[PDB]
Amino acid sequence: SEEQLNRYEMYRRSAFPKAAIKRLIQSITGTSVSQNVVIAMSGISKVFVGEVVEEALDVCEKWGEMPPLQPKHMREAVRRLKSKGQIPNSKHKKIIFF
Amino acid sequence: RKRLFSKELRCMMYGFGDDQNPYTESVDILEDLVIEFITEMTHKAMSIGRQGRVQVEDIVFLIRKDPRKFARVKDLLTMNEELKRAR
Amino acid sequence: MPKDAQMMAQILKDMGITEYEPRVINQMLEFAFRYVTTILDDAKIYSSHAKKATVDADDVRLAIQCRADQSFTSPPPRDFLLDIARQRNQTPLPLIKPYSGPRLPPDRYCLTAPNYRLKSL
Amino acid sequence: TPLVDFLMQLEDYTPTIPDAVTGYYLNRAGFEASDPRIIRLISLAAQKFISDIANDALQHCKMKGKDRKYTLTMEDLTPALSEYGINVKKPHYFT
Amino acid sequence: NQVLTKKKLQDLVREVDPNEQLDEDVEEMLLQIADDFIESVVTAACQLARHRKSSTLEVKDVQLHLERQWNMWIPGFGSEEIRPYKKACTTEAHKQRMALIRKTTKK
Amino acid sequence: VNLSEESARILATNSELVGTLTRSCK
Repeated sequence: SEEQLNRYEMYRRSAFPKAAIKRLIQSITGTSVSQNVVIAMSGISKVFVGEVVEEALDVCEKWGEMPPLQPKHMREAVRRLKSKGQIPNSKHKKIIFF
Repeated sequence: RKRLFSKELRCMMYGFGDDQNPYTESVDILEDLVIEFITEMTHKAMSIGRQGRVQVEDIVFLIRKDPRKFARVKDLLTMNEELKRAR
Repeated sequence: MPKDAQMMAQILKDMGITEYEPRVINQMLEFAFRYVTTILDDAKIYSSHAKKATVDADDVRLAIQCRADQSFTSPPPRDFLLDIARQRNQTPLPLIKPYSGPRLPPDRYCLTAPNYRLKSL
Repeated sequence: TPLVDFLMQLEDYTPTIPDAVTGYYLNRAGFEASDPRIIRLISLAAQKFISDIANDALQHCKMKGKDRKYTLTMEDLTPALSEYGINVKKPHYFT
Repeated sequence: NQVLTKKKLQDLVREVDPNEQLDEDVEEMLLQIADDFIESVVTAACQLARHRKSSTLEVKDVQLHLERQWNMWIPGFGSEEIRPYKKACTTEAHKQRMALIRKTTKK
Repeated sequence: VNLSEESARILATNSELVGTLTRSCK
């Protein structure tokens, strides 16, 4: 239609800027990264945003609300993703044997 | 901290079905989630492989388990190589 | 025998342990290495949270006390088991019906159930 | 039923862990396994877990670069176990 | 002076499965679990605040207790930029004692 | 020179269509 073609345009053309993530990663490493790191790390974070919004619209469709996304559907989105191990936290030393 | 992903993330939520005009608080939650994800991946990458260096190989091992993200990384790298060859 | 395995036999001898397996001393040194490197794990997280340079003694003192609730949780204290009992010990004992056959709880607390299995087709 | 479909697929796979070994560790856990397909599913799940830990260890070993024979040293197994809920901490150099 | 009021709890069950009821015992136990969680988190955060030689409970130390113990990252608050991650401060005494394990093993 | 000016035109239309009014929520 005429909205699906505009939505497909924003699904492909949108990206995080490489001039800021290279500034963001290098503040964590200390020295330097490469261009093929920033190209991949800018691409995984678009999949991760698409992992949340496609699942936060499943929270909103499950409850009785409309397309505008309140933060109620967004804290619930991170809760359901973390219970399936999708959201990694490297500060919680987990233990499976008890 | 200011918001470094305020205008970029509003195009992306529209790209996955949200609205043309999302809420500022929802955009803020998404920006915080993206920063936390990038930080976690960078620490694990520094630990795995060459200590103190984050490489594409380390990032690929880290994302190997999740199918959607692994496929995207492989496609982007292959397309980048192809574009360099075309140039 | 290092000086901390020579001291681990002294600790078990000071208890009522005179006859132990020789594998025990190798086990009680792995537990004692895992404990101090978990306290000093948390004592480095708390030194950076207060934004100091080294690991002081007040960081290790907090790291000891803030993991005595999850890593080494205790059996319930004597002041709590007395209060739980002395309200349970005040309701009277009920009487018994004369002929009830097998005396059992209600069916949602017992293990009597039809207990199905798959048709091996 | 996903579990039933998986059992139908299993009607061919034979696990490395034998049924007497698995059928004993369910006896210490609290039941005598009557149906010999439940034993097979549990054994296959355990085999998958061990295989995943070992393969992650092999991947760390291959990444360090030595390319002839891969030894399952503790330096490759200890980071590979921490991705699951196994946190070993072995000492060295007892003073 | 109660924090949960048995209507916010009922909507928390209605958002999961709308044809589901709780019993009085389950409702009371869930309220008790919520109260216990609040108390533990607050005490630990207050101990971390006392450690920072401060007298104000910020959000930076309710973060560190939920992440390390309860595996909870509450997204929509934001932190300061994390400092460059120090990887290995291995000391000289470990660099020379571990260089004796290999000296006996291969030589 | 063609790659340098055309890169910012994919993002310039990403500030005219999406996100016209800024909202909020209680």
